[PDB]
Amino acid sequence: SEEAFIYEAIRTPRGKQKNGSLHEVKPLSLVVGLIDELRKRHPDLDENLISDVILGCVSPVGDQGGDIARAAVLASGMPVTSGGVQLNRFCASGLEAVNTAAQKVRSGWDDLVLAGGVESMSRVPMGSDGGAMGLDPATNYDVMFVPQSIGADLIATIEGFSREDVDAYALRSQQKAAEAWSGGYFAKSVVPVRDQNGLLILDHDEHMRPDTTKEGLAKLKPAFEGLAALGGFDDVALQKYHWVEKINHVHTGGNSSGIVDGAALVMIGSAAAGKLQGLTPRARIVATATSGADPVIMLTGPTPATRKVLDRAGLTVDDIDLFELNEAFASVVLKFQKDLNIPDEKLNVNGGAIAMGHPLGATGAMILGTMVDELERRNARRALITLCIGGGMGVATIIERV
Amino acid sequence: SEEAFIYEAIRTPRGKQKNGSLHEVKPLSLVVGLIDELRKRHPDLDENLISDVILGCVSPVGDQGGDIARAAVLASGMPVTSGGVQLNRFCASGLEAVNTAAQKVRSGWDDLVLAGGVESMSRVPMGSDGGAMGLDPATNYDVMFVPQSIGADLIATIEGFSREDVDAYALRSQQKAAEAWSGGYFAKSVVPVRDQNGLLILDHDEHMRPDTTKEGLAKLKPAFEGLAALGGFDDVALQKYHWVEKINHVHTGGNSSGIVDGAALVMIGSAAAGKLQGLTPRARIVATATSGADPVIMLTGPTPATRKVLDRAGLTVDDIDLFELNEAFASVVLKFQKDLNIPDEKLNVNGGAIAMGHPLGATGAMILGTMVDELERRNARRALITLCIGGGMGVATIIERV
Amino acid sequence: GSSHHHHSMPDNTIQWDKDADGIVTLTMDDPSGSTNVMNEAYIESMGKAVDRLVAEKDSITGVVVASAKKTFFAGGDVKTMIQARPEDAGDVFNTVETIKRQLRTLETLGKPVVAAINGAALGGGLEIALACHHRIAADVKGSQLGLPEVTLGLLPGGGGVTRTVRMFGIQNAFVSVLAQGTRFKPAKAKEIGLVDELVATVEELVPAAKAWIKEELKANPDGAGVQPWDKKGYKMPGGTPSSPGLAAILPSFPSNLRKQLKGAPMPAPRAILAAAVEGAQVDFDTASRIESRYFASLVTGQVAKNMMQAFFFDLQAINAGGSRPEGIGKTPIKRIGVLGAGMMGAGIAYVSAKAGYEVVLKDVSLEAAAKGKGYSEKLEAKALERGRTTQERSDALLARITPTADAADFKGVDFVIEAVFENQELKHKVFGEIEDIVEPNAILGSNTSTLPITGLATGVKRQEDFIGIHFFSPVDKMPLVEIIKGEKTSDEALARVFDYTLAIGKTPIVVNDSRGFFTSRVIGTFVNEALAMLGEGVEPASIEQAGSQAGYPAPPLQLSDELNLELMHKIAVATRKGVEDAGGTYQPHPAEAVVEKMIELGRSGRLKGAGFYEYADGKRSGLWPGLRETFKSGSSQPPLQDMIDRMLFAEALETQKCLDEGVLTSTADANIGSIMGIGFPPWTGGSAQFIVGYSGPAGTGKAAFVARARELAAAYGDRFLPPESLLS
Ligand SMILES: O=C(O)c1cnn(Cc2ccccc2)c1
Ligand SMILES: O=C(O)c1cnn(Cc2ccccc2)c1
Ligand SMILES: O=C(O)c1cnn(Cc2ccccc2)c1
Ligand SMILES: O=C(O)c1cnn(Cc2ccccc2)c1
Ligand SMILES: O=C(O)c1cnn(Cc2ccccc2)c1
Ligand SMILES: O=C(O)c1cnn(Cc2ccccc2)c1
Ligand SMILES: O=C(O)c1cnn(Cc2ccccc2)c1
Repeated sequence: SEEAFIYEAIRTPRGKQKNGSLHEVKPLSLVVGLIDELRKRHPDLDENLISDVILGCVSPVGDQGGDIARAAVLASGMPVTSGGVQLNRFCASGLEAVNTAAQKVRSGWDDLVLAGGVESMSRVPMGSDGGAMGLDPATNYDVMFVPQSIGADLIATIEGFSREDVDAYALRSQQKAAEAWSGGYFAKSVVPVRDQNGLLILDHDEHMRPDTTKEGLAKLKPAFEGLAALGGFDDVALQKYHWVEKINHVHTGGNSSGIVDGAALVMIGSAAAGKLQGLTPRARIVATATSGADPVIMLTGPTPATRKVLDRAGLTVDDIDLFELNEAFASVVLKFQKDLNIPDEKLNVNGGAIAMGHPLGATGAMILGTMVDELERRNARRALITLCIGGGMGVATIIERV
Repeated sequence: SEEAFIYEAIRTPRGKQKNGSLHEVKPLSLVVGLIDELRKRHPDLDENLISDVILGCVSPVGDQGGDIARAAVLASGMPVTSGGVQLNRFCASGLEAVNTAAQKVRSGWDDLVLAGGVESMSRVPMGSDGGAMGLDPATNYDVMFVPQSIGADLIATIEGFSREDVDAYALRSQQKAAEAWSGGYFAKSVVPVRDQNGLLILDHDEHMRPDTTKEGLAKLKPAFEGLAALGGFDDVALQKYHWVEKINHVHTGGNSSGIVDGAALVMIGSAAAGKLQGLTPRARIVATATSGADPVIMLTGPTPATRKVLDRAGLTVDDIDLFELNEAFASVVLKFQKDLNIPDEKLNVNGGAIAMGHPLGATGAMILGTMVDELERRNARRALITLCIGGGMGVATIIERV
Repeated sequence: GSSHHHHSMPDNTIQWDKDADGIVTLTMDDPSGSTNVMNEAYIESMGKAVDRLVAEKDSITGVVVASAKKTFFAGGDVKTMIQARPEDAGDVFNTVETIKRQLRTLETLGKPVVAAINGAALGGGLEIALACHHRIAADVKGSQLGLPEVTLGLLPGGGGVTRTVRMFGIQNAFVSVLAQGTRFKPAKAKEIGLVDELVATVEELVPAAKAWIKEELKANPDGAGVQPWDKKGYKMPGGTPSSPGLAAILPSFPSNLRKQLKGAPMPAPRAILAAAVEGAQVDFDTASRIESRYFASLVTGQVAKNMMQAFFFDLQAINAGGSRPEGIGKTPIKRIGVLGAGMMGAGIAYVSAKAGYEVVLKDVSLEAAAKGKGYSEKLEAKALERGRTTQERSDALLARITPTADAADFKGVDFVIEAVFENQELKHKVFGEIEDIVEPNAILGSNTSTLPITGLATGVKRQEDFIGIHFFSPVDKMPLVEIIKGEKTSDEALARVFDYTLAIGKTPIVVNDSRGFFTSRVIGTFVNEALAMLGEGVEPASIEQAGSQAGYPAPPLQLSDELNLELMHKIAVATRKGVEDAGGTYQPHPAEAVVEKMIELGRSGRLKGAGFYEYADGKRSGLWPGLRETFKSGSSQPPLQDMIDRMLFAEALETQKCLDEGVLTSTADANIGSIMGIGFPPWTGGSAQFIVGYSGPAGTGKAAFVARARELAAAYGDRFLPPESLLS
């Protein structure tokens, strides 16, 4: 019934893992800063109309525990009636928060909702929350748990992606991120992080290496950090993918997503809510879909979710102007492009997480806001946003410029 | 747009905190046991039509980390396309999961959803996840954080509820829970927990004290375990509620909700999803609402949330046959009853969390399933379900028997 | 449950003695056997003793747990555990819960309890000792300590998992103690902390135990009788699962376990790891009850019954002479003469020497027979440096062997074992020049793998004493001997070879003369099914994965490279001629075409240097890339479970044929012969036990096996049709 519109979409710059500028900043402060930016852009908005704040967060412990969405409501001085709920759907948590917000608006029982995500991976590392799929032996053994990087190496092995193929995509991601920054494509949506005194902490994506060359990417060593360096996971993967004899380990730190800190916020509402508060809609949520694929390969969820959201919207690949898929690993994007025959010039046109980083809970909201801006900048019509997820899940969203 | 119907609603028995029967049971197993019970009741249901599994969990840590909803999908052998997302909105997480499931169905973008919650408080105690409001002294200092128990004592002080008043409600809750169990009201919704060999572990709510007396409740000491036992929280509360001179500490372990382990599951779908699978609808979700109130008193959120859902559904208090409010504290229920003039015979008619326990993330779905059964048993029509929440939040839902 | 008792009660097992100092000595002495065993009698006996320890608590100062047998305590009641049905899960659970309540009460009595370990303490025996506060072991020869329950498909359910995890942490307890059932000598047991102190003789045990009790009471009054995990401040070695250091590596424990088992369907190691980690998350008593539930699931499962049937009942029916002829006395063996230098002939000489027999190694020349004795020589050149030198015994062993190159040195031989090239004319000859120089009662044994024993017998005058004696390389490590009766082989000759097999510490099976015997014939169907799948276009990687995940020690294509494909071609040609000679016709197996395609490509195995795998510097280094183009790999993609079942069912059906044709006379020989001879997966209990123990979608039992075999027959061929003997 009610249509869901995007009125604002902003994000912080992404701070890097080691000696990063955002390490001293509580993840709660990253969200409050974006709330203050929304207030700056609409100082007469009646925040009592905002009925919920929905934040994705993959490691909701420590600084990110205790429903950080409600903490952001209280700490920012928003009305006590504004709710606040944390959710976790691994890498797609940020987009799931936006989709849940859009569905609350469509249901007619909510009018104006804040949605996004926050992840301070330098302060709350991945896995800090534990979990059963990894730590409980009986179920770990049964589901054949394998780290993401090994599934991505398996994809490259099965599809025939060489080390040079994944490094070529990584170079292209670095170049398009540098061109987008230098061209001013991100000037309106990246909100610099500042301290309690107004001093600048960070105003750009620290993880980027614009001078990346193909020769530098070739010198990098295959991934060996954390769980993957531990033994057995190659054999577990090949016990299920039994027709593959040996896994070609092509992924490194240079063609995999960066570990970064960041947050993102999206304001979603009905037409009546926007008319009432004098808000101009930037885009419309056309359709959403959740699906999945094999959790041992773990990164092939994007393809069924993308087909499902195209079918639900009555669209085909040719009707989409921009495709935005999170760059968790280079082979995941190359597989996605190969399966759906995505033209090269439509895919991740402003660079991706390989160059700028993948702040787990916030990434989905970040790349959605990226597409809202690039549609408006190109005067293009439709964009499709999707992410691969741990556990073999997939989430996809289609937006239409307004 | 589309109507959302409840097709099944089950729960585990609630095991007690000290020497409880469920202490040896992984919270993941509590959820899997309920999924298997749904399979027994509908062996021919095509599980590929289930697009998501939404679980509330307030302490998503350790045994409850790593998106337990996805773990439940994979461990139970459900299709990998069935998603799985964890969310946290404190005490309303179980009801929020059901509401999000209903709103996903109403948006037309999902068809059949499992919703519920899980909390093993004997294995993962409250606060195990940390919290951005208790580990950020700047935030704590500004929001004037106060434990829920002091807010409940403050409600008793402001409203004139005596120790005998709140103890009289606690006795009433023990009696009605005992009558419900004796009358077989719960025989078909409480699913006994069993081990991997089929051996019984628990088949009743072992926190109940059916032989409670008014004299026994009078002997208990005011609550002085946890954060409240520490210093300063009375003074913080009265710095805001400055017209109150002294707080009357009336709440004990006998008139407050119990610490228990448990899980609950609800199957929610559209009418088309039910027809296609041969499912009988049991109730319709009429409306939901999310509001809140002052976070220092922290437990008066259910009052505007109930008015908001009544106004949204175009109904009044007279139209509701059964009121179900979570018995976090006795004074919270007495204020809700006084503020809205609720008849006694309509309020928490089968007992509540004082007698049977309050397993945080699952409670919202437990008392929802309780009202579905009692509406069918009484042949009544409308029930309203609401819960108070930490941080001063409120959630409410109206269902109609079908 | 809240009692130390579970259910003409059984007879008492424990003797009670309270000395003047208040120290109670519990001596375990089951009158119904030579070994204390965790049976109903023990449970009722320990229940009475523990009841008394609590009732008389005010006059008791300490406890000593001792044994009057040669061993301390070893094993459980397998007769009972093998009968436990899934409907008996409650009874199994109640039993181990009762056993652990007794041990827990003993452990929390408020006074020190010492275990006086005089001999072997295995399984439930070590679990008794772990419930004590101090362990003293006598460092006597033959004593072992360990928890070998996993080797029977069970787990240490009497507290062994919970207590060793509390003592050593999750990683050390699982890897070194629980997952493989490792047995430790008393010296090594003290080093790793399983035992606290050692004494030289068994007579010092109880005095040393009572002395330690006296000193513990004087020097540690508050901590006397308090285990480390019952004190405030207990820290688990290596941390708990919620500890950040252990949480980082914990997700890799199941994957490393899958890597070691290669995906085989053995449920016991998975259950041990689950019980260990889950138990480390909760208090001791809760951890103990979790252990009981995983124990019950193993006992009431089928794999544990397979392994108990094979490694307990079947192996002891064989060692008790089930296949040995009845009513035949023993005959001494004075000199043994081996007719061949080589990997077989040399290994036979060593195993005969170590048993206490003099051996004469004959060959075509003494410079070649010296190379034969060089094999036992290098075997001793290894045993010496590993700290396992029998010194004069080893030199006497090598001195026992005596190369020669002339028949004159076989003078006093009354037991001949030939090991020469497979050629009747050669064999018929090499027995002729030796037949008259040996003793009049000598046994003429042949170690052939193809030629018929009845046909080889015609080359000698005493055909009643000609017999097949089939060894497996390496002879020093392979524990099976396949004895083959010729048509004219006498029962006396069979009984004497049977006794010789036991004397050299190996396991005999008795096979009647038939093409392929039992081991070579059954393993052929395993290899041929794999080669068939390769010729059908199945991916080579899937075939090797199916072999490993089925539980075989070597995947079948790797095994084909080591059996040599040319030798497989010869067995095919010989089987042809013989079938054609007797008037029959030979339906060629599809594997023969795969064998021929590899030979004409110059890829015939590991010795050739190129087979299904590539070989560099002798080691195996990946599948041959040209394999997929040669056989159109990928054109056929059956489910992995179909490939697994095709290999197991082919061997199980060929085993049933051998039993129906009288090639074998007992399923014990079939099971042990398949497990120990050709490497049939131990989780099955043997190629014959696999039929009664099959479990899958169709169910469990012989009927489920029949249904699955028919399902395989429809999809892949009538060689999977079950025989009449398996049908109702
Ligand atoms: O209630 C307790 O447990 C407690 C412990 N220390 N204090 C005093 C304190 C005040 C301000 C900052 C730090 C400590 C109170
Ligand atoms: O830990 C061991 O190895 C063990 C062996 N037997 N038992 C006792 C037992 C006997 C029969 C049925 C259930 C349990 C424990
Ligand atoms: O294999 C060996 O010789 C060995 C020696 N020490 N460890 C570590 C260990 C510690 C505690 C309990 C078991 C093992 C293994
Ligand atoms: O990843 C590690 O750090 C590691 C250390 N030891 N292991 C071997 C092991 C296998 C199975 C169960 C427990 C331990 C793995
Ligand atoms: O049954 C076997 O073959 C087997 C082999 N290893 N294990 C246990 C183990 C696992 C991981 C690391 C060390 C030991 C059991
Ligand atoms: O005999 C039994 O009780 C049994 C139970 N499960 N399985 C198969 C299995 C083996 C290893 C790991 C996972 C499953 C056999
Ligand atoms: O095709 C057959 O009939 C067949 C029988 N055994 N084999 C393999 C084998 C090779 C060398 C020695 C022993 C066995 C193949």
